[PDB]
Amino acid sequence: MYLPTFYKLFHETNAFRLKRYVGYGPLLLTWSIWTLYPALYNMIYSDFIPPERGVPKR
Amino acid sequence: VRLEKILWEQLVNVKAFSRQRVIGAPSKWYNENRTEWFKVAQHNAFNTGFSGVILRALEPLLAKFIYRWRLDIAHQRGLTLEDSLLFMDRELRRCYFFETVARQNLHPYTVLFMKKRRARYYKVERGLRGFYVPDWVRKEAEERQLSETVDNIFNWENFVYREYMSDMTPIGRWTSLSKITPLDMFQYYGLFRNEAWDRFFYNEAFYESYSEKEKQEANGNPFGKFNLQTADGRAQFEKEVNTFIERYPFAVTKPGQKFDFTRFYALEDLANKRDTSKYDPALLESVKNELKQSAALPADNGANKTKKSKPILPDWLQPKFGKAFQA
Amino acid sequence: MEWNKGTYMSTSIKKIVQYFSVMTVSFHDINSLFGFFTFLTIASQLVSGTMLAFSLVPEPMLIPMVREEEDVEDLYTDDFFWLHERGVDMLFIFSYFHLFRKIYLNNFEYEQEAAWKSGVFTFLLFQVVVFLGLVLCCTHLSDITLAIAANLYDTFFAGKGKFYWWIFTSKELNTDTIIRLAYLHYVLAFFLAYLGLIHGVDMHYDWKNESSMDGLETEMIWFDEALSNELGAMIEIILIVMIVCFFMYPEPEALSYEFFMWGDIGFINDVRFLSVAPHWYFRPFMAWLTVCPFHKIGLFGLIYYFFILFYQPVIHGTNEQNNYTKRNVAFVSFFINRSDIMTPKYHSVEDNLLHQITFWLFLCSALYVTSYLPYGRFYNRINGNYGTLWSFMYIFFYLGNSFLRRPLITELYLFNAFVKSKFLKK
Amino acid sequence: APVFLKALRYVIYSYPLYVCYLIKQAQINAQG
Amino acid sequence: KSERLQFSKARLTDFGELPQGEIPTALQYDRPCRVETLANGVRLAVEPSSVSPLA
Amino acid sequence: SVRKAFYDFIYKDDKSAETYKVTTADPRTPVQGFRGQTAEDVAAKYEVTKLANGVTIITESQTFPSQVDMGILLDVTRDETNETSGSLLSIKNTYLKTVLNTNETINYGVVQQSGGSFEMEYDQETAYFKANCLAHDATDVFSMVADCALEPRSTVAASVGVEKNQNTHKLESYLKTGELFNESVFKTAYGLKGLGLPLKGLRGNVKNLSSYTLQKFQLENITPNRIFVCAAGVESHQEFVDLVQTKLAQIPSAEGQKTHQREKSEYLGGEVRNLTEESNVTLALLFQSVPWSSADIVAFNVAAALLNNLRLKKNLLQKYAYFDQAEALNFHFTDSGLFGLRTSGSADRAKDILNHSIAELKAIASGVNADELLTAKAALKNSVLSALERQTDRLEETVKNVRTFNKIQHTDYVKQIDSVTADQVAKAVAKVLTSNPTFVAQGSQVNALPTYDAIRNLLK
Ligand SMILES: CCCCCCCCCCCCCCCCCC(=O)OC[C@H](COP(=O)([O-])OCC(O)COP(=O)([O-])OC[C@@H](COC(=O)CCCCCCCCCCCCCCCCC)OC(=O)CCCCCCCCCCCCCCCCC)OC(=O)CCCCCCCCCCCCCCCCC
Ligand SMILES: CCCCCCCCCCCCCCCCCC(=O)OC[C@H](COP(=O)([O-])OCC(O)COP(=O)([O-])OC[C@@H](COC(=O)CCCCCCCCCCCCCCCCC)OC(=O)CCCCCCCCCCCCCCCCC)OC(=O)CCCCCCCCCCCCCCCCC
Ligand SMILES: CCCCCCCCCCCCCCCCCC(=O)OC[C@H](COP(=O)([O-])OCC[N+](C)(C)C)OC(=O)CCCCCCCCCCCCCCCCC
Ligand SMILES: CCCCCCCCCCCCCCCCCC(=O)OC[C@H](COP(=O)([O-])OCC[N+](C)(C)C)OC(=O)CCCCCCCCCCCCCCCCC
Ligand SMILES: CCCCCCCCCCCCCCCCCC(=O)OC[C@H](COP(=O)([O-])OCC[N+](C)(C)C)OC(=O)CCCCCCCCCCCCCCCCC
Ligand SMILES: CCCCCCCCCCCCCCCCCC(=O)OC[C@H](COP(=O)([O-])OCC[N+](C)(C)C)OC(=O)CCCCCCCCCCCCCCCCC
Ligand SMILES: COC1=C(OC)C(=O)C(C/C=C(/C)CC/C=C(/C)CC/C=C(\C)CC/C=C(\C)CC/C=C(\C)CC/C=C(/C)CC/C=C(/C)CCC=C(C)C)=C(C)C1=O
Ligand SMILES: COC1=C(OC)C(=O)C(C/C=C(\C)CC/C=C(\C)CC/C=C(/C)CC/C=C(\C)CC/C=C(/C)CC/C=C(\C)CC/C=C(\C)CCC=C(C)C)=C(C)C1=O
Ligand code: HEM
Ligand code: HEM
Repeated sequence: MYLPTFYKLFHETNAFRLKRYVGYGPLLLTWSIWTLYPALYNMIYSDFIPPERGVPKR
Repeated sequence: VRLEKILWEQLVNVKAFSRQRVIGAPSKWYNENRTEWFKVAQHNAFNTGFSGVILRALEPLLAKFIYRWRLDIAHQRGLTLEDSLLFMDRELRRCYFFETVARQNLHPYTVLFMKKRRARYYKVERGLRGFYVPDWVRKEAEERQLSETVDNIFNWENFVYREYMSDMTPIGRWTSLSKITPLDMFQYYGLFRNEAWDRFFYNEAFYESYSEKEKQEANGNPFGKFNLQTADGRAQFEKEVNTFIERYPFAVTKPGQKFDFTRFYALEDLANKRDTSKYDPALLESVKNELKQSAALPADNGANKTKKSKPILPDWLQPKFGKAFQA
Repeated sequence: MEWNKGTYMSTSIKKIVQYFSVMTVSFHDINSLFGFFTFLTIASQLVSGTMLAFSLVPEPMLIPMVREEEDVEDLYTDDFFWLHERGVDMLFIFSYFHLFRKIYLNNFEYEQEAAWKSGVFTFLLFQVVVFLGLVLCCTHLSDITLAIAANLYDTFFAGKGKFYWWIFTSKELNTDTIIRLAYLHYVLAFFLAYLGLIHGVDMHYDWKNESSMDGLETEMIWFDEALSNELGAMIEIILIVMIVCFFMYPEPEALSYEFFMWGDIGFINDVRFLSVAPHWYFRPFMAWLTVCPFHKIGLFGLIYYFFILFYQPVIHGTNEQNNYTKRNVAFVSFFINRSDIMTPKYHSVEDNLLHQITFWLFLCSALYVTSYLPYGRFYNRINGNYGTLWSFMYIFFYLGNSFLRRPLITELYLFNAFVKSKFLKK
Repeated sequence: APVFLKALRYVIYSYPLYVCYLIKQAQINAQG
Repeated sequence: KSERLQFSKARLTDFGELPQGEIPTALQYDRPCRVETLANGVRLAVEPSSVSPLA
Repeated sequence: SVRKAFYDFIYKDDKSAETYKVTTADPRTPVQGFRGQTAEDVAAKYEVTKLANGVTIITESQTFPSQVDMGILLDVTRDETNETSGSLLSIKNTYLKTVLNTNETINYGVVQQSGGSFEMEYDQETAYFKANCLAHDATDVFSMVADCALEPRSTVAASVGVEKNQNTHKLESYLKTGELFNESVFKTAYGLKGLGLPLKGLRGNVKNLSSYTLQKFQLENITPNRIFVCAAGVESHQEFVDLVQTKLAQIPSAEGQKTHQREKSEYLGGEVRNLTEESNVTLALLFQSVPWSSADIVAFNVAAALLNNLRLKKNLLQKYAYFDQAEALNFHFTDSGLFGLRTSGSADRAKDILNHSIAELKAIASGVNADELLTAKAALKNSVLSALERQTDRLEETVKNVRTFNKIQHTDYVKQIDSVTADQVAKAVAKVLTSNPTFVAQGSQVNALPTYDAIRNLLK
C-alpha cells in the first residue's frame, strides 16, 4: 500500500504551487519591460555594449 | 513531481550503493523512545572508547560545576534537582502540551506542590532580595535523594512517550503565527529536517538504530565491568562507588553517612537468578519488604473524609412560616 | 487569505483602553524593564523629532545654516536636538540591553515566538530609521553613510542599471535625496510606535522577569503600581548615565569622534579620509567592513547577523516536536555512534554554568567589537587585532549554532548521574 | 542522516574558518 | 498461483503499490459469462455462480 | 521519460502513448493487448484449529478469488459492571486508536490506502472487529486489526472515547432512537445487572471511562480462550495460521488461572410506564423465549418473520390508521432470550393499540396456516441467504456459530427452516406466552392503561 509521509505531500503540493506562480513571473517581467523601456535601453546600452571611445573633430 | 523517483533518488538510492528505499510493515512516527536513546548514548559516550576515557577524566570538573552547583542553588532556594528537572520551569509556567497532558493524566497536587515550593521562596525573594532559605526548610529539601527523582523523571518521560509522543504524526507546515510580517509569513517547516527526508513513507524500514548488543550493554553496571562474585571485583566496585558518593553528596546517601554494600549485593542476588544464604534472614526479609514498598503505587484509603456541602436557599428567599387553610 | 488565521489582539481604542486598564504585571526587577525604557525613549524621540521637523528645511545647502541660526533666534530648539541625539543613544543602549537580557533567559521557545520575532522586526525597523536620520545631518559623516548604504544597495544588482536611483539619487545627498529620506524617516519613525505597541501586546502572553518559575499568582496592576516603578527605574538609569557621561567625557576633549562631523556637504569638498568614524552604535558594522575587506562577504555578514538574530526561536526552539527533533552533528556522531542527536532538554538559566559562560563570552565579544575602530588605513598591512576577529567569529557562532546553546554535554552528564544513582538504589 | 543536510551542517561549521583564512591571506598580501 | 504465499508483497514493486499497468492477482480472473441474441432481439446473458446460494 | 515529462508539463495528450490508448478505448470493445483468464468457483471448506495458548482460528478457502476478509471475535456488554459500563462503546468510538506499534493516523491511512474497510461492532455478549482488503495488503491489515482488538486502551484513547460517548448519548436522546427504548426494555427484563446493562452504557458513568477502567475491563474479560480469529478468501489455512501465530501467540494462556466467568442470567417480568407528553405512544411486550442451544431458535425466527412480513402489516398497520409502526423483536443469548412485539401508534386510544398487539401475538399461539407458514419460510430463506451470499456476513456468522457451537450450522439453515412446522411454532409461542410479561410503555397517556395483572389475564 502507498502511505506517503505528509511531509512529502506538503512538499509536492508547494512545488506544484511554485510552478504555477512562476508562470506569472514572465508576465510581470513583460509588464515592467513594456513600462520603463527607456530605463531598459539605458541599462542595456550603458553597462552592456559600452559606447565606443571617440570624439568628433569639431 | 514525486520526491521519490526524482533524478537524485534514481541515481543514488540504488541497490548498487545499498541506498535503496526498503518498504516494510507500517510503523508509528517517533519509533524510538527519547529516554532510552539518551541512556544508550550516555553509556556509549562515557563508558566506551576515547570519548569515554576523556569524559571519565572530567568527572571531577563536571560534578563540581554541573551537579553540585545546581544542588547548591536549589538548596539555597529550598528546592531539589527534581523541582528543576522533573518538570522544567518552562513547562510549569507556559507550555500547552504539558498543560494538556497534566490535565488529562495528572492529579492536581503533582504540580501544585511544585508551584507552591517555589512560591515559598519567591514570596520573600521578590519582597526582599538575597533570601537564603532557613535550615528547617533546607532539611526537608535535603531529605529526598536523587534516586527517587530519577525514578520520577524516567516514569514521566516514558509515560509521555508511550501515551502522547507515540501517537503524533508531524506534517509539512507553514508559519504557526498568523503574522503579517513577511519574514514570518514565508517560514517553511518540513524541509531541512533529517526525519522528513530519511523516510518518505510510513511503511519504510528504519535505517539507523541502536544494535541490540549496545542496548543490552547499556543496562549493565554503570560504574564499569566488574565481577561482584570475586573479591577483587567487589573491592574495585566499592572504591568506585565510594568516590562517586563523595563527588555527589545527595545522590544515594546523606553527605555524612556511608553506603551499605551488603544490602546492595543482597538486592542484586535476589533480582537475578544467583542465590545463596550468605545473608542473614533478617536482611533478606528487609530487602524484600523494601523492594515491595518501592514498587507499590500509593492508593487511597477512603478514610478521614470531610463533609460535602448541600447548600439551601436562605430564609429571606423562602416563604414565611405560617400556612393556613387556603379556603 | 485563508492561511492567515487572525490577529492576537484587535488594536482598537476601546479594546486597547480596556486592556491597559485591566492589565496585570508580576513582580519584577530593573533588568526586566529595558523594554519600557525603549518605548519611552521612542515616545520622546517622536516628540523631539516632530519639534525638529518644523525647523529643518530639506535643502542640503541650508540645513547647517538653518540649524545654527535657529538655535539662537528660537529657544529650546537646540535643547530638542540634544534630546533627540541622546534619545537615539539611550534607545540603542536600552534596545541592546533588552536583547541581551532576552537572549540570557533562553526565550527561543515556541511560546515566545510571537513575542520574540515581533520584537526583532521592530528592532530591525529601528535600525533603518536611524540610518535615515544620520543622512539628515548633511555632514561628511552623512555623506560617507549614504555612500556606503548606496554601495550596499547596488551590491545586490551587480552594479547594473542604477536601481538605487529612486532613493539614493546619484548616491549623493542633494535636494531630492534629502527630501525623500527625511519624509521616509518621519513616516517610519511614527510606524515604529505602532510596531512597538504590537510587540508589547504580543509579549505579555508569557512574560517573566526571571527564568525560574515563581509560584506567585498575585500581580501588580499596571497603570500606576507598575508604571511608577518603570518611571523610577528610568530615572535611576538616567542618573547613572549622567554621572558616567559627566566623568568619562571632560568638558573640553581632544580627538573626539565628532571631529569627522566638521565637514558640511557642499561647503567643504575635500574629505579627511584619515579619520572616518561613525557613531558608536554603527561602529561595529564599519569595523566589520574594515576587518572583512571583501565586499560581498561583508554584506553577507551584516545580513546574516540581522536575520539570524530574527530567526532565533526556530533554530534553538522546541520546534513543536517536544525536543524530539534531531540535530546534525559533525564529530559527536563518532563518539555516540549515531548519525543524529536528540535535542537536549535540561537547559535552565540560573542553575547551569555553561550557558552563563557562553552568554557572557558573547556579550563581551559584542562589547569588544563596539570598543574601537579598526582604523583600516593599515589595519591589514599590520596584522589586525586578533581580538576583533575572535569576537566577530564568536558572535557568528553563538547566533546560529546550537552546540553553544542547549549543549548536549549537560543532558548526557545528568543522564549518567541518573543511571548511576538508580543502579545504586535500584 | 541525509547527505545534503550533513553537508549543510559542515558548511555552517566551516565557513567562518574559511573567512578567517581569507582574511589572513589578505593581510599577508597587504604586507607585500 | 504466483507463488506459495497468497499474502506475498513481491509484486508491489512501486513503493508498496503495484506499478501503473499491473493489477491484483484476484482481479486477473473472470467468471464465465455467455451472451446470446434471439430472433425477437431479446438478449440473454448468464454469469453462473455455482457456489452461490441464490439465483 | 523525456516525452512523458514534456507532455505532462503542457497539459496535452500523448497519442502515441500506450497508456493513453488503453485509457481511451471504445467501451464497446475489449482492450487491445490485455485479457484475463477465466476461472470457476470452488466449494467452501471450513477449518478450525486451536493454538497452544487457547486462541482458536477459523478459516474458509476461497470459493472464487476475491478480496480477503479477516476478523477477530471476542466473547467480551453483559460482562461489564456498573463501574466499567459503556467501555465497549468507548472502544467502538475509538477502535482505530492504538499507540504501541502503529498510530491512529497510520492505522486510518492503512485502511484508506488499502481500498478495503475496517469496522467494529458489539452486542450484549460479543465484540467483532472485521477488515476486508486485498491479498497483498493482508498482513498489514491483519496486524492493524490485531493491535486494535487486543492492545490495551491508552489515556488519549480514553479521553477521545469519553468525548465521543457523550456526543453519542446526546444524539441518542435527541433522536429518541429505538435503541434508547430497547435499553429500558432490557433493564426491565433483567434488571440493572447482566443483560439489562445498556449497550451504550450508563450515562452517569461516562466520565469514569478512563484508561484504568478500560484496561481493568479488558484484563478481566479479554483472555486467550475467549478470542476467535477468522479469515475468508484464504488459499491455504496454514499461511493464515502462521500469520496469526506471529501476532497472537505471545498472549500467555489463561487456563488454570482465575477467570471472571459469567453469572447465570435471571429473568424478571417488570413493567415501565413513562409519561413524556408525546403525541405518539410506543409499547413493547416481550417474553423469555429460548437460548441458542435450544432447537426452537429456528421456530422463533420463523415466527418473527411471519409476524413482520405477513401478519403485522396486514392485520395491524393496513387495517388501522393509528398504527404508526409495528415490528417483532427476537433476541437470543447463550442462556436467555426475548421474543415479543414493539408497536408505536397514536397516543390517544393506546388501549386499543395494546389490545390489538396482544391479540396479534396470541394469534400465532392459536395456530398458523400452511400458506402463511410457507410464505414466512420463503421470506426467511431469502433474507438469510442474501446475508450468507456476501462473504463478510457469511464469515461473521461462521465465527458466531463456531463460538456458540463447535460446528458450523450456517451451511444448512435451509434444512432447519424447512423442518419447521406450524404446530411447533404455535406450541413454542403458546409456551412462551405463559411466562411473566415484560411490558414497557412510553407516551402521553401511558397512565391510562391496564394494570400488569390485567395484561397477564389478557395474555392468559
Ligand atoms: C504618520 C503620517 C503618515 C500616515 C500614513 C497612513 C497610511 C496612508 C496610506 C493608507 C491610507 C488608508 C488607511 C486604511 C487603514 C485600514 C486598516 C487599518 O486601519 O487596520 C489597522 C491597522 C492594523 O491592521 P491589522 O489587521 O491589525 O494588521 C497588523 C497586525 O497587528 C499584525 O501584526 P504583525 O506583527 O503580524 O505585522 C507587523 C507589520 C509588518 O508589516 C510590514 O512589514 C509591511 C510594511 C507596512 C505596510 C506598508 C504599506 C505600504 C503602502 C504604500 C503607499 C504609498 C503611497 C500611496 C497611498 C495610496 C494608495 C496607493 O504589519 C503591519 O504593520 C501591517 C499593518 C499595515 C498598516 C497600514 C495600512 C494602510 C496601508 C495599506 C495599503 C494602502 C491602502 C489604501 C486604501 C485606500 C485607497 C487609497 O493599523 C494601522 O493601520 C496602523 C497605522 C499606523 C500609522 C503610523 C504610520 C505608518 C503608515 C503606514 C506604513 C508606512 C510604511 C512606510 C512606507 C514606505 C513606502 C515607500
Ligand atoms: C481646538 C481645541 C480642541 C480641544 C482641545 C482640548 C482637548 C481636551 C481633551 C480632554 C480629554 C479628557 C480625558 C478624560 C480622562 C482624564 C483622566 C481622568 O479621568 O481624570 C480624572 C482625574 C481625577 O483625579 P484623581 O482622582 O487623582 O485620578 C487620577 C487618575 O488619572 C484617575 O485614573 P484611574 O486611576 O481611575 O484610571 C485611569 C485609567 C486606567 O489606566 C489606563 O488604562 C490608562 C490608559 C491606558 C491606554 C493609554 C496609554 C497611555 C496613557 C494615556 C496618555 C497619557 C499622555 C497623553 C499625552 C498627550 C499629548 C501631550 O482608567 C481610565 O480612566 C480609563 C479611560 C482612560 C481615558 C481614555 C478614555 C476617555 C478619554 C478619551 C475618550 C475618546 C478616545 C480617545 C481619542 C479621542 C479623539 C477625539 O483628574 C485628574 O487627576 C486630572 C489631573 C490634571 C492635572 C495634572 C496634569 C497636568 C499636566 C502637567 C504638564 C504640563 C501641562 C499643564 C496643563 C496645561 C493645560 C492643559
Ligand atoms: C511630555 C511628557 C514627558 C515625556 C517624557 C519623555 C522621557 C524620555 C526619556 C529618554 C530621554 C533621553 C535622553 C537622556 C539623556 C541622559 C543624560 C545624557 O545623555 O547625558 C547628559 C550629559 C552628557 O551629555 P553630552 O551631550 O555632554 O554627551 C557627550 C557626547 N557623547 C555622549 C556622544 C560623547 O551628562 C551630564 O553632564 C549630566 C550630569 C552633570 C553633572 C551632575 C552629576 C554629578 C555626579 C557626581 C557628583 C559627585 C559629588 C560628590 C562630592 C559632593 C560634595 C558636596
Ligand atoms: C529596508 C527598507 C525598508 C523600508 C522601505 C521599504 C521598501 C519596499 C520595497 C520598495 C521597492 C521599490 C522599487 C522601485 C524601483 C523604481 C526604479 C526602477 O525600477 O529602476 C529605475 C532605473 C531607471 O534608470 P535610469 O537610467 O532611467 O535612471 C535615471 C538616470 N538619469 C537621471 C541620469 C537619466 O531602472 C533601471 O535603470 C533598470 C531598468 C530595469 C528594466 C526591467 C524591469 C525590472 C523590474 C522593475 C520593477 C519595478 C517595480 C516598481 C513598483 C514596485 C512596487 C512595490
Ligand atoms: C556582521 C557583523 C556586524 C556587527 C554585529 C556585531 C554585534 C554588535 C552588537 C552591539 C552591542 C552594543 C552594546 C553596547 C552596550 C554599551 C553601550 C555603551 O556603554 O556605550 C558605548 C560605549 C561608549 O563609546 P564612546 O565612543 O562614547 O566612547 C568610547 C571611546 N573609545 C571608543 C575611544 C574607547 O562604547 C565603549 O567604548 C564600550 C566599551 C568600553 C570598554 C572599556 C572598559 C575598560 C578597559 C580598561 C583596559 C585595561 C586598563 C587596566 C589594565 C591593567 C589592569 C588589568
Ligand atoms: C551559485 C551556485 C550556488 C550553489 C549552491 C549549492 C549549495 C550546496 C549545499 C546545500 C544544498 C541544499 C541543501 C538542502 C537539500 C534538501 C534537503 C536534503 O538534505 O535532501 C536530501 C535528499 C535525500 O537525501 P538522502 O538520499 O541522503 O536520503 C535517503 C537516505 N536513505 C536512503 C538512507 C534513507 O536528496 C534530495 O532529493 C535532494 C537533492 C539535492 C537538492 C538541492 C536543491 C537546492 C540546491 C541547488 C539549487 C540550485 C542551484 C543552481 C546553481 C546554478 C549555477 C549556474
Ligand atoms: C509585561 O507587561 C507589560 C505590558 O503589557 C503589554 C506593557 O504594556 C508594558 C509597556 C507597553 C506599552 C505599549 C505601554 C508603554 C507605557 C507607557 C507609560 C506609555 C508611554 C507613552 C507615553 C507616555 C505617551 C502616550 C502618547 C500617546 C497615547 C499619543 C500617541 C501619539 C499620537 C496619537 C500621535 C502623535 C502625533 C504627533 C505629531 C507627535 C508629536 C506630539 C506631541 C504631543 C508634540 C507636538 C504637538 C503638536 C500639537 C505640534 C510594560 C512595560 C509591561 O511590563
Ligand atoms: C519611496 O518614496 C517614498 C518616500 O520617500 C522615500 C516617502 O517618504 C513616502 C511617505 C511620505 C510622504 C508621502 C510624506 C509625508 C510626510 C510626513 C508625514 C512628515 C510630517 C509628519 C508630521 C508628524 C507632521 C506634524 C505636523 C504638525 C503637528 C503641524 C501642526 C499644524 C497645524 C495647523 C495644526 C492645527 C490645525 C489643524 C489640525 C487643522 C484643523 C482646522 C483648522 C485649524 C481651521 C483653521 C481655520 C479657520 C477658519 C478656523 C512614500 C509613500 C514613498 O513612496
Ligand atoms: C524612534 C524614532 C526616531 C529615531 C530612532 C530617529 C533617529 C534619528 C537619528 C539617529 C538622527 C541623527 C542624529 C545624529 O546624527 O546625531 C535623527 C535626526 C533627525 N530626525 Fe529623527 N529619529 C526618530 C524620530 C523622528 C521623527 C518622528 C522625526 C520628525 C517627525 C524626526 C526628525 C529628525 C530630524 C529633522 C533630524 C535632523 C535634525 C537636524 O539635523 O538638525 N526624527 N533622527
Ligand atoms: C525598539 C525595540 C523594542 C521595544 C520598543 C520593545 C518593547 C518591549 C517591552 C515594553 C517589553 C515588556 C517589558 C520587558 O519585557 O522588559 C518587551 C518584552 C519583550 N521583548 Fe521587546 N522591545 C524591543 C526590542 C526587542 C528585541 C530586539 C527583542 C529580541 C530580539 C525583543 C523581544 C522581547 C521579548 C521576548 C519580550 C518578552 C520577555 C518575556 O516574555 O519575559 N524585543 N519588549
